[PDB]
Amino acid sequence: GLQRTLVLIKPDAFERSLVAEIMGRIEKKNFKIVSMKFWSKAPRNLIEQHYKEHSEQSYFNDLCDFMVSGPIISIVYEGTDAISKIRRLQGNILTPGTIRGDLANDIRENLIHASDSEDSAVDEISIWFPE
Amino acid sequence: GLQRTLVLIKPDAFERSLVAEIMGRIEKKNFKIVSMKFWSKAPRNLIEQHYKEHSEQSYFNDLCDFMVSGPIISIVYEGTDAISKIRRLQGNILTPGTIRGDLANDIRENLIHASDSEDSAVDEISIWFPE
Amino acid sequence: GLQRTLVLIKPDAFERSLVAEIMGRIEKKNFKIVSMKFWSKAPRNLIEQHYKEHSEQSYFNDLCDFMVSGPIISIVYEGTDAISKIRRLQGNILTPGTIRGDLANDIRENLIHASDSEDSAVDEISIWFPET
Amino acid sequence: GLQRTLVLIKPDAFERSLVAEIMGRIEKKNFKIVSMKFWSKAPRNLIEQHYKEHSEQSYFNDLCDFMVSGPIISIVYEGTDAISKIRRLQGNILTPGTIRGDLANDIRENLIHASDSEDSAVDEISIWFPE
Amino acid sequence: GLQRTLVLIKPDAFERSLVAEIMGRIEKKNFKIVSMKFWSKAPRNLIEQHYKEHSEQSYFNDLCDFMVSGPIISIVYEGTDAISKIRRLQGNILTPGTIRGDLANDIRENLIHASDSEDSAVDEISIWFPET
Amino acid sequence: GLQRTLVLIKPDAFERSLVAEIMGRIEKKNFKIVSMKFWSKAPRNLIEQHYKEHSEQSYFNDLCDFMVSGPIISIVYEGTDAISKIRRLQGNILTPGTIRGDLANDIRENLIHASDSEDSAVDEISIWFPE
Ligand SMILES: O=c1ccn([C@@H]2O[C@H](COP(=O)(O)OP(=O)(O)O)[C@@H](O)[C@H]2O)c(=O)[nH]1
Ligand SMILES: O=c1ccn([C@@H]2O[C@H](COP(=O)(O)OP(=O)(O)O)[C@@H](O)[C@H]2O)c(=O)[nH]1
Ligand SMILES: O=c1ccn([C@@H]2O[C@H](COP(=O)(O)OP(=O)(O)O)[C@@H](O)[C@H]2O)c(=O)[nH]1
Ligand SMILES: O=c1ccn([C@@H]2O[C@H](COP(=O)(O)OP(=O)(O)O)[C@@H](O)[C@H]2O)c(=O)[nH]1
Ligand SMILES: O=c1ccn([C@@H]2O[C@H](COP(=O)(O)OP(=O)(O)O)[C@@H](O)[C@H]2O)c(=O)[nH]1
Ligand SMILES: O=c1ccn([C@@H]2O[C@H](COP(=O)(O)OP(=O)(O)O)[C@@H](O)[C@H]2O)c(=O)[nH]1
Ligand SMILES: [Mg+2]
Ligand SMILES: [Mg+2]
Ligand SMILES: [Mg+2]
Ligand SMILES: [Mg+2]
Ligand SMILES: [Mg+2]
Ligand SMILES: [Mg+2]
Repeated sequence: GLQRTLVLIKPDAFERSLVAEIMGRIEKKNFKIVSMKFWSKAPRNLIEQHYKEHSEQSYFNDLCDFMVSGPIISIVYEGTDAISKIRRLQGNILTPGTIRGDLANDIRENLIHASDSEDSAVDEISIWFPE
Repeated sequence: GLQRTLVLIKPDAFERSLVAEIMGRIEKKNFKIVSMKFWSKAPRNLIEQHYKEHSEQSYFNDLCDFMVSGPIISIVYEGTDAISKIRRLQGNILTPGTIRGDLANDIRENLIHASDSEDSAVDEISIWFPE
Repeated sequence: GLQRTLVLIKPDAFERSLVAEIMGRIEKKNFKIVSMKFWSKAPRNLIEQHYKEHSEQSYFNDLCDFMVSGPIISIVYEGTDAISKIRRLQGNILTPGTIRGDLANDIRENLIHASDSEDSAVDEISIWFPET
Repeated sequence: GLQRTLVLIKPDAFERSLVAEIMGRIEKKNFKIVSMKFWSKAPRNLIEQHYKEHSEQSYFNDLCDFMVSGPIISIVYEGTDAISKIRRLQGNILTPGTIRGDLANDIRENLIHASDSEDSAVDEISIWFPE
Repeated sequence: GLQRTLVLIKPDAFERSLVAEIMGRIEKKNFKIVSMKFWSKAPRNLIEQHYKEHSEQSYFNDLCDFMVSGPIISIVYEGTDAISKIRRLQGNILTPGTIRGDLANDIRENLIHASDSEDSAVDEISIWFPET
Repeated sequence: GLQRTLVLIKPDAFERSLVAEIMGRIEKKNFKIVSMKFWSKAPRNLIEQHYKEHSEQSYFNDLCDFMVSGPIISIVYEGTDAISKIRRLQGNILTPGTIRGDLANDIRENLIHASDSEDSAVDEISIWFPE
């Protein structure tokens, strides 16, 4: 069961003071922080790498600008079935009960990123936590 | 995709002291109050207008009775995709995660009303905020 | 209209201090407590009865050992459609918004039991509150 | 400094649906339930015993009336310095931050009782949990 | 027994999305809303009246500009000893447990106004709800 | 007005899953995270330095053992009057309304450290954040 997954707390969370609300939802589901970094302004290369699959999309530049417009936190979380469960926890802006469902309402500004597969998770954990 | 929708806080919300809890869920999802009005008792006229589409139903008079049995608040909310999102937030007594899902347990006394279409929004806003 | 259903708060709720959290979710949905008992350690035959339909499963022994590993609370809740609505409230660990969806992440240690039918309700009520 | 104290959840807690809110504050401060008992209506005998020290006061019968006007829960709690700490938690309708401070507004209907001394704890526990 | 008092939710509560949080604190203490108005922008003379006793202070102009910088809500609350108890609820930024103690950290932007006496209550109620 | 102060999230917070609850209380008072580190097990020299003034007290060894018995988070917080306000926010295990007042009940295991003066704050910020 045991996996690790990468979470990003996005800048809209810092602006709207939802940082703890978000982290708290994950904690209460019993996932453990295994490593964590605070970035006051994330190095733009890091964000470009992080959203590489998106480099061709029309939202890519606006996206990068946003991800660098305020602080972010990068967290590695550990627990049973972590990648899938934290993804569900993240949710979408349509359906309530989730982080995005309760607290967000934008296609770009949605508070949180969570890895969506075992592969994107190893990759993302290496970008943000090379060590 | 900026919209405006009409929300009623129903008399059972006041009876059960859930007014802030309900307004808070809508506030947390980033919707903004544009107009608001407290009615210690609503004119049955306005209630019957608001529920005109239901005028030929069994529950029609019970519902009107309840709607005037105590205070209500009429709020116009605004934000991206307001009508549909606030409708999901309202949800139903069957789905936990929503206002009715977490807090209500009845076909009639269900805490809240939210416009369900662009047309009923424009119409209901006009009922409650004729000015 | 009105039904009664049986809830068990499991020992992981005590270990994790979530007792109030769970009871509150049911309280905020307007369900009323009609009976309630705190068992610092529930007698094993009560537990085995409660889970009797499960007696031939691979997990049966482990489940009972767990349910006896800490305190539990048994509660009869009353309200409209109590049985099915508290079932929905409990939910499962895959479904955000529910008790298990927000707070549990295990196949066995999942915080709460709730009757799933009218018969299991009637039966489980009698097991934990035989005085009727 | 392990102690045991007796807490009553009063009938106004049930009326106002604050039972979990109250138990939750005591749970969050790390106190553990040692015994608990639900009374749909308490025998006036037990109430009069519990409040024996008040038997000659103006409010004595009103208080007994209220105490039997609806359910109550009697709980024995345990943890370091339980009697005094749970008393502070209970607080009063004047000081926000406590159970009565945040939630109650009356001299009689004040949600909760907590033992105030080592002696009244031993005595009250014996009233409610004679076994 | 019963009193009524005037509460203002200040524009920093809208900016910070704390409107429900603040109103909830007052609601959970069993105070009832008896009147309420949302002002997307309160007329300046209403604000100046409301703070008229403050007209000669160094902060007077800045305060009024602030109070007009966003929406505000005016509310009459009713309950036992409403005036003094909601004052206590509001508290100050030095006192944890109160609205300002937990959520505010500024001399001017402090979320909430509440009447401090029976006379200021009666007067402030008339300013924001002149229809009586 | 503007100061910075050092906060430690102690291991009892990780054990009891109060990490977000604690950080959230500080966030809602409007203080900003300015830097932050997650330590799965803090280097014992760091903790010895951190509690130097205490090196002669009888609790010093038990204290160090505890501070290294689980994870801790070190945070630098910024805001008006930060050192004094976060100290009040931290509080003590007696009086409710605070982090310690609501959530703690031990002389050693009390969830959080907060610097108590402009001097201890520069010092502590340098131990945990040499850069
Ligand atoms: O049209 C879009 C879609 C995506 N995004 C942003 O870029 C990320 C794109 O990844 P994806 O569409 O897969 O969203 P996710 O999987 O994280 O839900 C999202 O988190 C958004 O914040 C955006 O700005 N515009
Ligand atoms: O059988 C019913 C159905 C409706 N209602 C009330 O009338 C409103 C309109 O009914 P509808 O099915 O449209 O509920 P909605 O989900 O739209 O609010 C509901 O909110 C209820 O408060 C009722 O009393 N009995
Ligand atoms: O593989 C399993 C499945 C069940 N359980 C436990 O025993 C109960 C089994 O009943 P069921 O699968 O029907 O779960 P529930 O009805 O409570 O949702 C669960 O709640 C778990 O606590 C278990 O230990 N192992
Ligand atoms: O004037 C009063 C004082 C007391 N009480 C009730 O009787 C209890 C005991 O009074 P006391 O002053 O000891 O209150 P305590 O703070 O100890 O609970 C209180 O909790 C109230 O519920 C009352 O009805 N009227
Ligand atoms: O130096 C000051 C003091 C007051 N205020 C503002 O104006 C009100 C002043 O009234 P008072 O000092 O009596 O505060 P309150 O009675 O609301 O506690 C405060 O709430 C602040 O919003 C200000 O802007 N500067
Ligand atoms: O008798 C004691 C007193 C202190 N402590 C621990 O060591 C720290 C000592 O610092 P101080 O007594 O000044 O506590 P604080 O100022 O942080 O409240 C406390 O946080 C406790 O966690 C302890 O273990 N035993
Ligand atoms: Mg994706
Ligand atoms: Mg409809
Ligand atoms: Mg089953
Ligand atoms: Mg007393
Ligand atoms: Mg004043
Ligand atoms: Mg100190």
